Amino acid sequence: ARQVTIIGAGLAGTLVARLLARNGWQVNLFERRPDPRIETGARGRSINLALAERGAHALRLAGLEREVLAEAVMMRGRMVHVPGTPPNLQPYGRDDSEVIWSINRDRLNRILLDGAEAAGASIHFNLGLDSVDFARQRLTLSNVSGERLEKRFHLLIGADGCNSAVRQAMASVVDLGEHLETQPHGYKELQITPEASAQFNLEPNALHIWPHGDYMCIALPNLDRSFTVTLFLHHQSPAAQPASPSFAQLVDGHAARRFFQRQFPDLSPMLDSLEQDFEHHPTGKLATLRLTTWHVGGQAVLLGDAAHPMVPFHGQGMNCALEDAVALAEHLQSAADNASALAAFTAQRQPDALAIQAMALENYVEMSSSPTYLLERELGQIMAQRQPTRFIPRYSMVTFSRLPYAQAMARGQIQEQLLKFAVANHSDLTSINLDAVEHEVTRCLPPL
Ligand SMILES: Cc1cc2nc3c(=O)[nH]c(=O)nc-3n(C[C@H](O)[C@H](O)[C@H](O)COP(=O)(O)OP(=O)(O)OC[C@H]3O[C@@H](n4cnc5c(N)ncnc54)[C@H](O)[C@@H]3O)c2cc1C
Ligand SMILES: [Cl-]
Repeated sequence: ARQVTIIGAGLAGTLVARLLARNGWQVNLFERRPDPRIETGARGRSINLALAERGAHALRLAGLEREVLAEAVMMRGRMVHVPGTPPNLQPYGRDDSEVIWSINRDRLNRILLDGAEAAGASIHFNLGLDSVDFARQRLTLSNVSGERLEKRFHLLIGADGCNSAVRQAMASVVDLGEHLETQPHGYKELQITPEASAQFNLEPNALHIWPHGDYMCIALPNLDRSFTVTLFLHHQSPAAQPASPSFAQLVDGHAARRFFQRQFPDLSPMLDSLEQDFEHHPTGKLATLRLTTWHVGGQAVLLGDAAHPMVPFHGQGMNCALEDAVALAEHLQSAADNASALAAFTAQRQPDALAIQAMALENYVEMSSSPTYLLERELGQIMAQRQPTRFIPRYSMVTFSRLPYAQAMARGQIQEQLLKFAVANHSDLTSINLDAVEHEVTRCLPPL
């Protein structure tokens, strides 16, 4: 039986552990944090995420989709809150087949942990990877106190998140060709109680957005009708605009309250613990990191956030990591040797990871901030009705299909240019020749 060591019992790490163990691999998984299934007196984490077709299909192959969706809230559409006008639901698709699921992160992690152990994997908690000696095939782990433990390894999988210790150890034996692009936005997690959401009639089966240009708020529902709110705001005010809002200008919780009362007046009354949450929850950091190399021969490989950190403006990070886990287990199972598998996995997944990283950065302007946009959207809806197998909106290709990310991006660019050109010198749809646009659709877009 083939042997494998995995670092990180997160979302990608636990899924890949189950897929390999059920195929007869001898699997050992190491996690820095304690086992979350061991109940303590401490408060549970209220963090949630948007699960789409890519992530759901990966769970379906693993035999875990039913268990996960049993505790997921259906999001049928987007609820945009702009002051003055009441919110109106913008449905994602034709029916409840085209939806996104809101799931508690800790609940998903516990289901995955149970799944990896049921398949035969051994999980070791309270052990963080410190360093790797590739030539001697040994690694060093330690608990929070710093007490060290050495282990021999054969194949190493880096599923240890955006600040990966496996990636740091690899950078010493190979040039990874790393390119980091910092993000000016920070984030803060806040809460809406079940009592407050019900009092203010906040729709439970939708994803909520409070757009405000350079900054914004999003809210995802929980099973108990509570909501997890995320504020996206610049860490620092720029030199060009010194008076602009930023985290630096929000010295305490009282400062945060006055800011919300002024910029988000319909959201502020729903945030009862705004002051406490602002001061106790730390500000998170965002970035895009691109690597030319994801592996070291047949010895080590990276996947998920360890391989491709991305901005969270498309809700596809977890979805991508689960898709990576399926591809890695498939390559390792059927290759001539581990070196061949790691090279082929890297070649297949790298162009897709670059495509989703670029699409996530582009999606920020869509969520946070036109007469020309509405005409393009109207013509795009008609083209999708005439040719539903050729004209599929980019958001729909990413979120509701398994088309490779690079293909979704390429087809999306063809459609965006087709719509832009068609409306360019026209006041309204009555002056636009619909059959001529349809001809461009059939000429430039093959059926799927
Ligand atoms: C604000 C925000 C919102 C998001 N919303 C969404 C969303 O709606 N939909 C979506 O698809 N994605 C979303 N994402 C992205 C998503 O959270 C991540 O992409 C995903 O968790 C990555 O999975 P992973 O397994 O690669 O890493 P992780 O889930 O981060 O797991 C890494 C694991 O490794 C462990 N670890 C770290 N270092 C070590 C070490 N040295 N030794 C041992 N163990 C270690 C960690 O404790 C952790 O358990 C969001 C991200 C952010 C920041
Ligand atoms: Cl994301």
